Amino acid sequence: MEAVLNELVSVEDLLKFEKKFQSEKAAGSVSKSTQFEYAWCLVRSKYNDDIRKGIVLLEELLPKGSKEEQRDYVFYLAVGNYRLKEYEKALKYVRGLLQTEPQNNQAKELERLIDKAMKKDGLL
Amino acid sequence: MEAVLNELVSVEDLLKFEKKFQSEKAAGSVSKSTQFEYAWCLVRSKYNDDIRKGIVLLEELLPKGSKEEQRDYVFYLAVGNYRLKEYEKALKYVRGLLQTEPQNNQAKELERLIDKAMKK
Ligand SMILES: [Cl-]
Ligand SMILES: [Cl-]
Repeated sequence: MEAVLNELVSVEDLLKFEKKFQSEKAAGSVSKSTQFEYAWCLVRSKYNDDIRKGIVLLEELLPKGSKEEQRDYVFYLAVGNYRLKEYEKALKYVRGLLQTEPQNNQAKELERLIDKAMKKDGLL
Repeated sequence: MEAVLNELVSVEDLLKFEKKFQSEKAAGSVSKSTQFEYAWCLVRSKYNDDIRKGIVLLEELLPKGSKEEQRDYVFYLAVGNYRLKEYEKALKYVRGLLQTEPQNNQAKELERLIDKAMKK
Protein backbone atom coordinates (compact mmCIF):
# COMPACT_ATOMS: atom_id res chain seq x y z
CA MET A 1 0.00 0.00 0.00
CA GLU A 2 1.21 3.56 -0.67
CA ALA A 3 2.37 5.52 2.36
CA VAL A 4 -0.59 7.82 3.07
CA LEU A 5 -3.05 4.94 2.79
CA ASN A 6 -0.94 2.70 5.03
CA GLU A 7 -0.74 5.36 7.72
CA LEU A 8 -4.46 6.07 7.84
CA VAL A 9 -5.40 2.37 7.84
CA SER A 10 -2.89 1.82 10.67
CA VAL A 11 -4.56 4.51 12.80
CA GLU A 12 -8.08 3.19 12.10
CA ASP A 13 -6.91 -0.32 13.03
CA LEU A 14 -5.26 0.71 16.29
CA LEU A 15 -8.25 2.79 17.42
CA LYS A 16 -10.73 -0.02 16.70
CA PHE A 17 -8.80 -2.67 18.63
CA GLU A 18 -7.88 -0.33 21.48
CA LYS A 19 -11.62 0.20 21.99
CA LYS A 20 -12.23 -3.58 21.85
CA PHE A 21 -9.33 -4.30 24.21
CA GLN A 22 -10.37 -1.56 26.63
CA SER A 23 -14.00 -2.68 26.43
CA GLU A 24 -13.22 -6.34 27.18
CA LYS A 25 -10.79 -5.46 29.97
CA ALA A 26 -13.53 -3.26 31.44
CA ALA A 27 -15.94 -6.21 31.26
CA GLY A 28 -13.64 -8.53 33.20
CA SER A 29 -11.11 -10.31 30.99
CA VAL A 30 -9.59 -9.94 27.53
CA SER A 31 -9.84 -12.71 24.96
CA LYS A 32 -6.63 -14.05 23.46
CA SER A 33 -7.51 -12.85 19.95
CA THR A 34 -8.40 -9.32 21.03
CA GLN A 35 -5.15 -8.94 22.97
CA PHE A 36 -3.20 -10.21 19.97
CA GLU A 37 -4.92 -7.91 17.47
CA TYR A 38 -4.39 -4.85 19.66
CA ALA A 39 -0.74 -5.82 20.23
CA TRP A 40 -0.29 -6.34 16.49
CA CYS A 41 -1.60 -2.79 15.88
CA LEU A 42 0.59 -1.39 18.69
CA VAL A 43 3.85 -2.80 17.31
CA ARG A 44 3.08 -1.09 13.96
CA SER A 45 2.35 2.29 15.59
CA LYS A 46 4.30 5.48 14.97
CA TYR A 47 4.57 6.01 18.76
CA ASN A 48 7.39 4.26 20.64
CA ASP A 49 5.24 4.01 23.81
CA ASP A 50 2.69 2.13 21.72
CA ILE A 51 5.35 -0.30 20.46
CA ARG A 52 6.62 -0.97 23.98
CA LYS A 53 3.07 -1.73 25.12
CA GLY A 54 2.49 -4.11 22.22
CA ILE A 55 5.68 -5.95 23.16
CA VAL A 56 4.45 -6.36 26.74
CA LEU A 57 1.09 -7.66 25.50
CA LEU A 58 2.85 -10.19 23.25
CA GLU A 59 5.09 -11.35 26.11
CA GLU A 60 1.94 -11.94 28.22
CA LEU A 61 0.39 -14.10 25.47
CA LEU A 62 3.55 -16.09 24.69
CA PRO A 63 3.41 -18.73 27.49
CA LYS A 64 -0.29 -19.45 26.76
CA GLY A 65 -0.02 -19.99 23.01
CA SER A 66 -0.16 -23.14 21.00
CA LYS A 67 3.08 -23.88 19.16
CA GLU A 68 1.78 -22.13 16.03
CA GLU A 69 0.58 -19.09 18.00
CA GLN A 70 3.93 -18.81 19.76
CA ARG A 71 5.64 -18.66 16.36
CA ASP A 72 3.34 -15.79 15.35
CA TYR A 73 4.00 -13.97 18.67
CA VAL A 74 7.77 -14.27 18.24
CA PHE A 75 7.50 -12.81 14.73
CA TYR A 76 5.89 -9.65 16.05
CA LEU A 77 8.23 -9.46 19.06
CA ALA A 78 11.07 -9.32 16.55
CA VAL A 79 9.21 -6.65 14.56
CA GLY A 80 8.54 -4.53 17.65
CA ASN A 81 12.06 -4.90 19.01
CA TYR A 82 13.55 -4.05 15.60
CA ARG A 83 11.46 -0.89 15.35
CA LEU A 84 12.66 0.08 18.83
CA LYS A 85 16.28 -0.55 17.71
CA GLU A 86 16.58 -3.38 20.25
CA TYR A 87 18.52 -5.13 17.49
CA GLU A 88 20.14 -7.89 19.56
CA LYS A 89 16.78 -8.94 21.02
CA ALA A 90 15.08 -8.77 17.60
CA LEU A 91 17.89 -10.79 16.02
CA LYS A 92 17.62 -13.50 18.69
CA TYR A 93 13.84 -13.79 18.17
CA VAL A 94 13.94 -13.99 14.37
CA ARG A 95 16.83 -16.49 14.38
CA GLY A 96 14.88 -18.71 16.76
CA LEU A 97 11.79 -18.49 14.57
CA LEU A 98 13.79 -19.31 11.45
CA GLN A 99 14.97 -22.56 13.07
CA THR A 100 11.38 -23.77 13.34
CA GLU A 101 10.04 -22.09 10.16
CA PRO A 102 13.03 -22.34 7.80
CA GLN A 103 11.01 -21.47 4.64
CA ASN A 104 9.58 -18.26 6.17
CA ASN A 105 11.13 -15.63 3.91
CA GLN A 106 9.24 -12.87 5.76
CA ALA A 107 11.25 -13.78 8.86
CA LYS A 108 14.33 -13.91 6.67
CA GLU A 109 13.79 -10.45 5.18
CA LEU A 110 13.29 -9.18 8.73
CA GLU A 111 16.60 -10.77 9.76
CA ARG A 112 18.23 -9.04 6.77
CA LEU A 113 16.81 -5.67 7.88
CA ILE A 114 18.05 -6.20 11.45
CA ASP A 115 21.52 -7.18 10.18
CA LYS A 116 21.64 -4.17 7.88
CA ALA A 117 20.77 -1.86 10.80
CA MET A 118 23.41 -3.39 13.08
CA LYS A 119 26.00 -2.92 10.33
CA LYS A 120 25.25 0.79 9.88
CA ASP A 121 25.60 1.26 13.64
CA GLY A 122 28.96 -0.49 13.66
CA LEU A 123 27.61 -2.96 16.25
CA LEU A 124 28.11 -5.82 13.76
CA MET B 1 6.45 1.52 9.02
CA GLU B 2 9.10 1.75 6.32
CA ALA B 3 8.24 0.16 2.98
CA VAL B 4 10.24 -3.07 3.13
CA LEU B 5 9.05 -3.83 6.66
CA ASN B 6 5.43 -3.03 5.86
CA GLU B 7 5.49 -5.40 2.89
CA LEU B 8 6.93 -8.42 4.72
CA VAL B 9 4.55 -7.96 7.67
CA SER B 10 1.63 -7.75 5.23
CA VAL B 11 2.66 -11.08 3.70
CA GLU B 12 3.04 -12.70 7.13
CA ASP B 13 -0.44 -11.52 8.21
CA LEU B 14 -2.21 -12.62 5.02
CA LEU B 15 -0.70 -16.12 5.10
CA LYS B 16 -1.51 -16.47 8.81
CA PHE B 17 -5.17 -15.58 8.42
CA GLU B 18 -5.53 -17.43 5.13
CA LYS B 19 -4.54 -20.59 7.00
CA LYS B 20 -6.97 -19.75 9.82
CA PHE B 21 -9.81 -19.02 7.37
CA GLN B 22 -9.20 -22.09 5.22
CA SER B 23 -8.86 -24.36 8.26
CA GLU B 24 -12.12 -23.10 9.79
CA LYS B 25 -13.86 -23.37 6.40
CA ALA B 26 -12.82 -27.00 5.95
CA ALA B 27 -14.04 -27.71 9.50
CA GLY B 28 -17.53 -26.40 8.75
CA SER B 29 -18.06 -22.64 9.05
CA VAL B 30 -15.97 -19.52 9.59
CA SER B 31 -16.30 -17.14 12.53
CA LYS B 32 -17.06 -13.45 11.91
CA SER B 33 -13.71 -12.56 13.43
CA THR B 34 -11.63 -14.81 11.17
CA GLN B 35 -13.51 -13.83 8.01
CA PHE B 36 -13.00 -10.15 8.82
CA GLU B 37 -9.33 -10.58 9.72
CA TYR B 38 -8.67 -12.45 6.48
CA ALA B 39 -10.64 -9.85 4.48
CA TRP B 40 -8.71 -7.06 6.18
CA CYS B 41 -5.45 -8.68 5.03
CA LEU B 42 -6.79 -9.37 1.53
CA VAL B 43 -7.83 -5.76 0.91
CA ARG B 44 -4.22 -4.73 1.70
CA SER B 45 -2.58 -7.31 -0.60
CA LYS B 46 -0.46 -6.49 -3.63
CA TYR B 47 -2.62 -8.80 -5.79
CA ASN B 48 -5.86 -7.48 -7.32
CA ASP B 49 -7.47 -10.94 -7.11
CA ASP B 50 -6.81 -10.86 -3.36
CA ILE B 51 -8.37 -7.39 -3.04
CA ARG B 52 -11.45 -8.58 -4.91
CA LYS B 53 -11.80 -11.60 -2.65
CA GLY B 54 -11.53 -9.39 0.46
CA ILE B 55 -14.33 -7.16 -0.86
CA VAL B 56 -16.53 -10.23 -1.40
CA LEU B 57 -15.83 -11.45 2.15
CA LEU B 58 -16.64 -8.01 3.57
CA GLU B 59 -19.85 -7.77 1.54
CA GLU B 60 -20.90 -11.14 2.97
CA LEU B 61 -20.33 -10.01 6.57
CA LEU B 62 -22.13 -6.70 6.14
CA PRO B 63 -25.83 -7.77 6.35
CA LYS B 64 -25.24 -9.71 9.58
CA GLY B 65 -23.07 -7.26 11.50
CA SER B 66 -23.94 -4.97 14.35
CA LYS B 67 -24.03 -1.21 13.82
CA GLU B 68 -20.39 -0.76 14.91
CA GLU B 69 -19.10 -3.72 12.88
CA GLN B 70 -20.89 -2.49 9.76
CA ARG B 71 -19.14 0.87 9.99
CA ASP B 72 -15.77 -0.90 10.18
CA TYR B 73 -16.70 -3.14 7.22
CA VAL B 74 -17.64 -0.08 5.17
CA PHE B 75 -14.29 1.52 5.94
CA TYR B 76 -12.42 -1.48 4.51
CA LEU B 77 -14.84 -1.73 1.59
CA ALA B 78 -13.89 1.86 0.82
CA VAL B 79 -10.21 0.95 1.08
CA GLY B 80 -10.47 -2.09 -1.16
CA ASN B 81 -12.49 -0.30 -3.82
CA TYR B 82 -10.10 2.65 -3.82
CA ARG B 83 -7.17 0.28 -4.38
CA LEU B 84 -9.06 -1.38 -7.25
CA LYS B 85 -9.70 2.06 -8.80
CA GLU B 86 -13.45 1.63 -8.18
CA TYR B 87 -13.58 5.28 -7.16
CA GLU B 88 -17.32 5.91 -7.37
CA LYS B 89 -18.08 2.97 -5.09
CA ALA B 90 -15.25 3.96 -2.72
CA LEU B 91 -16.44 7.58 -2.48
CA LYS B 92 -20.01 6.44 -1.83
CA TYR B 93 -18.86 4.17 1.02
CA VAL B 94 -16.64 6.72 2.75
CA ARG B 95 -19.24 9.50 2.44
CA GLY B 96 -21.82 7.29 4.13
CA LEU B 97 -19.37 6.47 6.92
CA LEU B 98 -18.49 10.14 7.41
CA GLN B 99 -22.18 10.99 7.97
CA THR B 100 -22.25 8.74 11.04
CA GLU B 101 -18.59 9.17 12.13
CA PRO B 102 -17.98 12.85 11.32
CA GLN B 103 -14.84 13.09 13.48
CA ASN B 104 -13.16 10.12 11.71
CA ASN B 105 -10.21 11.84 10.03
CA GLN B 106 -8.88 8.51 8.72
CA ALA B 107 -12.07 8.19 6.67
CA LYS B 108 -11.71 11.86 5.72
CA GLU B 109 -8.12 11.33 4.56
CA LEU B 110 -9.32 8.31 2.57
CA GLU B 111 -12.00 10.50 0.95
CA ARG B 112 -9.32 13.05 -0.01
CA LEU B 113 -7.27 10.28 -1.61
CA ILE B 114 -10.30 9.06 -3.57
CA ASP B 115 -11.14 12.62 -4.64
CA LYS B 116 -7.54 13.26 -5.72
CA ALA B 117 -7.29 10.07 -7.80
CA MET B 118 -10.59 10.92 -9.52
CA LYS B 119 -9.20 14.30 -10.59
CA LYS B 120 -5.81 12.94 -11.66
CL1 LIG C 1 -14.51 -15.56 -2.22
CL1 LIG D 1 -15.22 9.31 15.08
